[PDB]
Amino acid sequence: VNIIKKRTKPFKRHQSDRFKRVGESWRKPRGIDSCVRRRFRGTISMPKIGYGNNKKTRYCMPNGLKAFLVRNVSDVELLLMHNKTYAAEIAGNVSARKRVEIVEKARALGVKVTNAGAKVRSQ
Amino acid sequence: AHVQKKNPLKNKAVLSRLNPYAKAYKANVKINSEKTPKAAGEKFLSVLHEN
Amino acid sequence: NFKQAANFLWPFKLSSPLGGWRERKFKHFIEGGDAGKRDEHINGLVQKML
Amino acid sequence: AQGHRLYVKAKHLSFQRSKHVIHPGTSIVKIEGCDSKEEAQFYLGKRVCYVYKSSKAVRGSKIRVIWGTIARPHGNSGAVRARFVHNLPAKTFGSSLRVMLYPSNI
Amino acid sequence: IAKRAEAYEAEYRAAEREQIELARKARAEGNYFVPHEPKLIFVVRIRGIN
Amino acid sequence: ALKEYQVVGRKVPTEHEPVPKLFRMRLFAPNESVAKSRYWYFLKMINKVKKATGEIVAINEISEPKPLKAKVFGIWIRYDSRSGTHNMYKEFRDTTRVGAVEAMYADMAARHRARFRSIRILKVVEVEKKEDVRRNYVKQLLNPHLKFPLPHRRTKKVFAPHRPSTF
Amino acid sequence: QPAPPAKAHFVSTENNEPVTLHP
Amino acid sequence: SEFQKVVVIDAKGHLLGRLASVVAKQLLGGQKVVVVRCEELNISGHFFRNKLKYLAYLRKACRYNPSRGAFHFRAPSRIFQKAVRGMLPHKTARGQAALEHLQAVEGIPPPFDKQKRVVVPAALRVLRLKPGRKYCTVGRLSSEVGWKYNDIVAKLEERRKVKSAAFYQAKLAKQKKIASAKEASPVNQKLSQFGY
RNA sequence: CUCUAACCUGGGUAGGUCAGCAUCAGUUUUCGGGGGCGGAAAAAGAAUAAGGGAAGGUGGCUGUUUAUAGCCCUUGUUGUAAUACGUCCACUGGGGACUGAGGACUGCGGCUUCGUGCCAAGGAUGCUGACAUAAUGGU
RNA sequence: CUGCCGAAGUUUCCGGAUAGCAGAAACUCAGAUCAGUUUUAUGAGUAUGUAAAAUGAGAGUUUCUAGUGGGCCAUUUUUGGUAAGCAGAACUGGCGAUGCGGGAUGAACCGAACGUGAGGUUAAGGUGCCGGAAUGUACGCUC
RNA sequence: UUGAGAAGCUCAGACGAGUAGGCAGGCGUGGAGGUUUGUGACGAAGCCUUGGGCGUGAGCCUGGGUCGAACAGCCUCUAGU
RNA sequence: GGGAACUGAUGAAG
Repeated sequence: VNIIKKRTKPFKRHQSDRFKRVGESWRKPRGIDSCVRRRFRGTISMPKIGYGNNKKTRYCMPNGLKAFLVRNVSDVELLLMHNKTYAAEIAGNVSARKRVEIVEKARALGVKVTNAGAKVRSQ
Repeated sequence: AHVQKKNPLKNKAVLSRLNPYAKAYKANVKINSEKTPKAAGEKFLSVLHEN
Repeated sequence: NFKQAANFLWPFKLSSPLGGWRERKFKHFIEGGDAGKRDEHINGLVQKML
Repeated sequence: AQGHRLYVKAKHLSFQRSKHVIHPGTSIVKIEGCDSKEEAQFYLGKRVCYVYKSSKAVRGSKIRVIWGTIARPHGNSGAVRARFVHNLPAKTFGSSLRVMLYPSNI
Repeated sequence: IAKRAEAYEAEYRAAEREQIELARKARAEGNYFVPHEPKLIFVVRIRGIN
Repeated sequence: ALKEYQVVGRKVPTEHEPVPKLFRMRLFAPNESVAKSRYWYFLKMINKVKKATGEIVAINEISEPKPLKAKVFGIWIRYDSRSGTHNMYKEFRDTTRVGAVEAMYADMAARHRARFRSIRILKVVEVEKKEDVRRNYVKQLLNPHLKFPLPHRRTKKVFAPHRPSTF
Repeated sequence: QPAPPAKAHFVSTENNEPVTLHP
Repeated sequence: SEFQKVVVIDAKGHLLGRLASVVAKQLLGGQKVVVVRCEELNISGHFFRNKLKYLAYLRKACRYNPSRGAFHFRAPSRIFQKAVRGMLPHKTARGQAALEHLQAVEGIPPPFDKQKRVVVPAALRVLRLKPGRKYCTVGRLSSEVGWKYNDIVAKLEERRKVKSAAFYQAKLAKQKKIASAKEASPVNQKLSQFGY
């Protein structure tokens, strides 16, 4: 099944572009005076359950394999029977040596490691 | 069961599934010929063309 | 059994009539428009929505 | 240059719109010589384009192109309603298109 | 089902045939003829819920 | 368009009245559902037989027997004004009784701005003699030596190359 | 139970000829 | 049926508010319109009809620094250029880019004397107006409000006609030679059966 | 002996994206084609026999009655008429547009060809073509 | 942060009540138990109320518990009224809680009540340009 | 036919504004017990980013730069959240 | 007989 997104532009809290105190993460407005709350046309949209994505092609990367944080060499082993539905995303704090051994074994399991190239310059 | 709503007017297979009469209809039967007679009474034509 | 059969069918949810309605809709049918009885002309209305 | 031009000259007219709401996913196209919504049934389905000329050159040339087709007639004056793979930019109102004669059925 | 359908389909004609016949008599005679009235009606809404 | 309908009807017979009388009307109606609605309108104001009492027996169309022959129609109109008082007699020259009353409505819609229900047509008679036509302009399109140039000539595709002839 | 509406019938005009009125 | 890169619309005999609407759409269509003999346009209504409709427009100026008020232009060209200025969204970026495709001039300058002059059959006076009506001529009107260049253009246009007339007889004498040479080619008369 | 397996020797064979085109299914829109059935068993009209009438009076002589033009009205007849209008076909040719959800078989059906199988029948498959110093996709 | 249900804004007595509207459980009945409804019948001086037909729809009981007795208008009677408005009583709705197409922008006007999208079709209103759509067809008007 | 986290799986319909209010599921922050044969000087936390990814959203995961000693996921408890 | 930015002085630039 080809992956699809009902929306691609994230939601952006109202007037979080003008003021630097107001952050961009979404916060539903609380006043009935609001133009946005009454949903006047022309104002920005809102997070609703309508924009929920397909319950089967959810959590999937655009390739089709879902992600999976592998933080050591025995976390990629579980992905042995799931190499065509999961991509072994290595965690960020893993050292640049313990990383180069996950790659050499995930490659045997045919698992896509998404960022195997970090800290690893090849010769 | 019934994943698509097929249309028995525009599909010629589901129509036969629902209606086991489509193998004999003859929608246009020639019930008349050249010899059709006029049936227009005089007193009706008088009250027709009155005024 | 017409009562026991009219309760079987759902209300017939139709579309808007291809070709539109008449000009101004909500006056009685006998002065143009379309409301109230249409007699045989409800036939030529369903040959638009359907 | 009269031994060429296997298309029909056209002009992109406007987006689909109401008075206040415009619908840039479907365009309005005015074909030359098409002056009736019954004479527009000949250009239904043809593959139209929009050829222009960018400054920076890629792949040995400069001309780029946006393809698309024609879906509906539109009104009583022989315009049509097209649909492009990329929606046409709004700064191309009153430009010129090409209505290529294929897929030809005549 | 077809045995019921053959009965119904010929009957729709056999009642449409007679109102062809029963008006061809009176109009050629000078008699008048009210018809078998509508007993079914079909109601289609025109205004929303507002 | 218009279509002239012959309508007859009566009331429900009772034991007191075993045979109701039959009343014929020659009126005009774009379809038949407005004929059998206008029919109960005229008959209620004149014979006082309400819609909750009477019934309808026969509707037929009257096609014009001679649509290819030119004619002149004298038209008797009872017009319901803003004071509700107008009897009107007007002449129209055309081929068909269907076509006359359309023109009758149109002129009556211009000079006197009459609506549908503001008009109750009274009688339509094909007037025939030349000495009874009481209008000057209708009379002049009926002399054997008539003639005129074409009026309202105008003989898409904008940007004409040369000047129109307009002759 | 409701009183049913009216089916069809002839109505002869030998003793009752339809007269023509005017509005 | 014209998508010329440039069209020249000779304006004698046209109406103002109907040509200014035909032109206003072709400007937004992408063409490049030149309207020559703008001085001999027509307007429905008699001579004083638009005259007080424009003498009223002269009474309308700002009441702050009256050199910042409305600029009531008097030329016959700018009378019609005003007419194609409210017909376009001239407050957007597509209006003020359309207006520079229109060149409205009076008389006929020599850069457009030697070119084709199409007319609009949907805005003409002899068609759209009832015979025996009241009509006023703009260039004859705007002279009475301040356009002081009437006697020069009427003199100038008279010289162009007789020169163009001299051009025409040489052109008329040209095809009379080919009128003979067309039938003199014998192939025309036995192979006219392809319609031609 | 069996098995897997390095090398040499040979034959056939994507997923990724984007373009087509075909037979389909769903929704839909726009052109038609054919024939039934209805009304005054449409009215006309045409052709052809009667009679009547006249004119906005033709030839003839302002006045008259088809003559050196014709017109209207009534009936007969060609008629056992056409068309139009209103419908109906489980009648038929095309043209465009968007969609392809679901995932062995279960079922309703139709053709068969008497074993079956096939099928437009409980949601799309097939035949090709461009591409990785890349076509699309983003920010 | 998201989702689901969602009012009253008037009483009735005495700020406290009861009822109502919205709710939670328990427990009733698949029936004629109902119904901002229409018929027929009885009466009553076209209207009035009463009972058993049509039409739809599953109804009912209490227990324990929040919010709410503001108003702005539009509807028709209406008596007191007059230079001229108007003043007041009652009914019905909207809005209060409601975004959207028109009405050039406007809450009281016309349509329409909303998840995210694609494709079609319409309402209101429109088709000369701004502005998407006939400088269409028809007939009469007007200087 | 394996789709038994029966707190799962699966089939079909209708529905979707929402004020006071009522109900439910989740996101994140500091500490506590248990757990990950947990991550870390081959660079933990933080910080910046015209990089990529997920979720309707609160949020989370990650590439590059900076930097220099600690830190996180899961199930519960707790609040100066 | 009645009603109730404005003007100076420089200035770049197709």
